Parts: sequence; C-alpha cells; structure tokens
Amino acid sequence: YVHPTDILPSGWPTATDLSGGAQPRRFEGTIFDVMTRGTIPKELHGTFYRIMPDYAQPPTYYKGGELNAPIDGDGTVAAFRFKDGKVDYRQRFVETDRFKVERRARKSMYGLYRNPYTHHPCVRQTVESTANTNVVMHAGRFLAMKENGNAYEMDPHTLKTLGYNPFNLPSKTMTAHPKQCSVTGNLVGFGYEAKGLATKDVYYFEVDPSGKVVRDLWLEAPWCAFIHDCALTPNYLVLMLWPFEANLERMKAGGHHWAYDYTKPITWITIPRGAKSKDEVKYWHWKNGMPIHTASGFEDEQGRIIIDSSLVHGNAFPFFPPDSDEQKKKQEADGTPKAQFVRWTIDPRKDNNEQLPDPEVILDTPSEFPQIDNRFMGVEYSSAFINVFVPDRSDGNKNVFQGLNGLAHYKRKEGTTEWYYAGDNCLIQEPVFSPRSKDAPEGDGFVLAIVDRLDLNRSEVVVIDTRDFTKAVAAVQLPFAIRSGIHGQWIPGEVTPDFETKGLVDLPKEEHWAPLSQSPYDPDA
Ligand SMILES: COc1cc(C=O)ccc1O
Ligand SMILES: [Fe+2]
Repeated sequence: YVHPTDILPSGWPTATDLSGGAQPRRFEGTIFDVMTRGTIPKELHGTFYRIMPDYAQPPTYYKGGELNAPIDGDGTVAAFRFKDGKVDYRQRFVETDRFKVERRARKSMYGLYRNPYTHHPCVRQTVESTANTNVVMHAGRFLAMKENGNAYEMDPHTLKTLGYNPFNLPSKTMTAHPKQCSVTGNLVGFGYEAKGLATKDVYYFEVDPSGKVVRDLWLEAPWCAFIHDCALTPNYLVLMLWPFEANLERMKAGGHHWAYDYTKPITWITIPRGAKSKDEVKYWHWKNGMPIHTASGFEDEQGRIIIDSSLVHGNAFPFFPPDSDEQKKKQEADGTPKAQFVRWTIDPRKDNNEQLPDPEVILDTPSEFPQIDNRFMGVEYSSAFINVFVPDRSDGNKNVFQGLNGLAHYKRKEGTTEWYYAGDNCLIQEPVFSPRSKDAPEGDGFVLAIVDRLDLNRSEVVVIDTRDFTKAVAAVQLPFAIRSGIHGQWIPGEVTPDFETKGLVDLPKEEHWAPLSQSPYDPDA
C-alpha cells in the first residue's frame, strides 16, 4: 500500500508552480523527431517556446524554503520546433547569474521572491532574476524575461545563454510583457522599480527593429505597485497596476516584497508614445481587484483606449497576503475570488481624476493567459485565445491558475466564443497562435498549447485548427512531463536567425566511423 522507499526522507521543500504541481523536472536536453499523434500541419514553420519555473536546486536557503512562491523557480525554456511536419524539442535552463551561483555552489543562496535582505550575503548585490516568466524574439535576439531584472539573451537553437541586458536599458528592470508593435516593429515596454528595490521609478522605452532604444521616458507610479502587464495601442503604452505595494522596511525585517492591499484601486498609467515629458503621463483608477493579464489594447474610432483583461475580484496570489490582521482576515473570508474576462474603456478626452467606468464582462468564467493574433499588436484586434475554466466542466473553487482546463477563441467583431476542452484529468496552459499563411484572415490558423495528462505523468502539445476549435488535429507527445509554465510564444521561422539551416538538434556527421571492411555483409557471399 505504501512503498518502503517512499518513506525515505527528502531534502526538498514543496516547490510548487502556478498550477499547484510540485514535482521538480529540471532536465536539460533534446528529443529529435518527437512522437506525434495525428498530422502536424505543414503550415507550421517556427518554434513554440515556453518558459517555466523549475527550481534547479532545492530552495532551502531561507526558512528551509518554506515561503518559496510558485513564481520564484529558475527559468527553463522548452522549445518545440515545427518544420515540414517534424517536431524537435529542446529544454534548457536560463543561465541567470542566480542560477550560475546556485549550480556552482550546489546550494540555494536566495530567499524570498524579490527580497535581497533574505538572500545569502555573498549574492545580495547580484541580479536576482530567475528569468522565468516570458520570452520574445526581437531584433534577431531571443530573450528570457522576468520583471525584477533586464532580459537574458539565449541562442534560439541551442538555448545557450549569451548575455544580460542585450539592449543596454538604463533601468535595472524590464517588464516580462513588452509588446511588439505591428506598425513600427518596435518592442514597446517599461521597467518598474527601475532604480532599485521599492523605488517608484518607471522607465518607458521603445527598442526599434535594429535593437536600439529610439524612445524613452522616466516617470513614477503613484505608489510602488506591482506592474506586471500593459497594453499597447497606436498612441499609448498603458501600464496596469495591481493592488500590491512594496515596503522596504518589511523586506529588511525578512518579510515579503509585496502585500496585497484591498484599499488600492486598479490603476492605469497612460504613456503617450514618444512623450517628451512625464507631465504627459496620466493616472486612471477604478476599484480594487486583480486584472492579471491583458489580451491586447487598441484605440477605437473615437480615440478611446479599449483593453481586455482577466479580472480576479480579490487576491489571485494569496501567498503574498495583506500586511494587516484585518485585511488578512478578509482574504481568508473571501475564499476563492470570482474571476472573469473583462473590457476596460479609458477615454483620454475625460478627466483622469474621475473614476473609470465599470469594465464590461466579456467572459463570465475564470480566464487567464490570453494571447492575440500577433499580426494585430498595437492596432485594433478581434481574436483572443484565452486559457479558461470550461463552463460547467471545471471546479470554480480552484485558484485561477490551478483549474485551467480549456481554451476559448473569442472574436470581438463576430461576438462569438468557441471552446476547447483539455479532457478529463487534464489541464491546459496558455495558447499561442500561428496564422495559416502570412495573409490568412485574423485568427485563421493553428492554436498550440501544453496539455498536462495528469494521470499519465506526461505533457503534450495539442494543435488545434481554428476552423474547428473544439478538436485537436494533432498531439506532440513527450515521453515525460514538464513543469506547468507561465508564458510561451509562437515565434515564426522567418524571424528566427538561421531557421533555414539550424535545428534545435545538431545532426551527427555524415562520414562513417567504421571502414567498409568491418561490414558483416559481403555482396559476394
Ligand atoms: C513567473 O514570474 C512571475 C509571474 C507573474 C504572474 O504571472 C508575476 C510576477 C512574476 O515574477
Ligand atoms: Fe505574465
């Protein structure tokens, strides 16, 4: 009933990812010609890169790792490269300064999320990023990102780490949610806590297609807020502030970086693109809640900023609770918050001191990890591909990151939603979209996502044709499970350096090792 070796002690603390799963994976390597079921679309020409937290060492430095968060673990990138119907896989850890210290020491040397006062003395003045949140290919460079530092660059074929801060941003941080403008090609983004721990400074930038900062601006947030995501429109970058606040004194006392604050309203910072002065920036507010990710934004015909996001009516990261006893009690009392997918209207003609209108409910179901058709980034878009709790086939009492068992294809223009169910005893992660061809209509093509086959100890990539969103056309079947991850991206072959000549796996040499004379076969025999 109980295996004798299973009661042998482990030295690992519980190291969850956002799904709640706690199994360390940590493998680095490849599979050539990954097993597939069904037919891989020949139209897929590119790489699905996904990034996951997977603590490389047992994170036992601070309080035995008891307070490690699911967003903390060392970033590892899995790449699934599709070319002529074949799929290869490669996975590798980002060689962050943190990872390198810990691997070389064979020992955890970092404490609480974003709290250097809980790191090992010898590493306090390192970049503490685990580069584990998102990836982007911009100006021919492949980047792994986490918002508490600049990006690390990796080779897109070998996933070897190449360097830190490739665009030489002057801020200490860069968002893991920069947006690649479909008009200018600019990577548009920001970094908050731009001058160090608990600073209110925010740095806005646009890095052009050549890898140079062409526009930037220093500004501040109204408080030191957790600014995870943003929305790009033709004329604005819009920052989205979560109701957490940082407190240096709390950190110095060995407490968490962030504490949720029920008294903070959701706040937006509009930054006119190419603004010459921080006087052009405006703060907008609604009410308390946690809008985790934007799908995208645009400006309507009358110049209003329209942004769709998830909206959790409470704290989706309960592991960063409020400071006060009163607010802590409220978090416990609230239980699992209501979660939806909503649409915000920020009309720049209006007085920003006036509270924003209530957002419109788009999907009345827990919704997270939305993506769009990237051909429409920073302009009007219609398609969103959304990770969802499937209506009437999902728990509801699970934390928003822990019960995502379907995908939705929402089309604003048609006002339709189509649904993909991951399967019984399955979870599914964030979707990515590949257009059927360069000039396919918006949202016409293939959606890919990682499925956890929970009873099988394996992970799979499903491929869905948008012409029938309810059905997978193919599954890429790994021989094992990988961590449940955060973001991933469909990166077209056309924007990947040497995609035509380099695979994820280098071919062995042509020349035989052995001489002809060693063959068992003789054509004369
Ligand atoms: C995986 O790292 C993070 C993830 C998030 C939300 O998904 C916010 C901050 C992080 O550092
Ligand atoms: Fe994110």
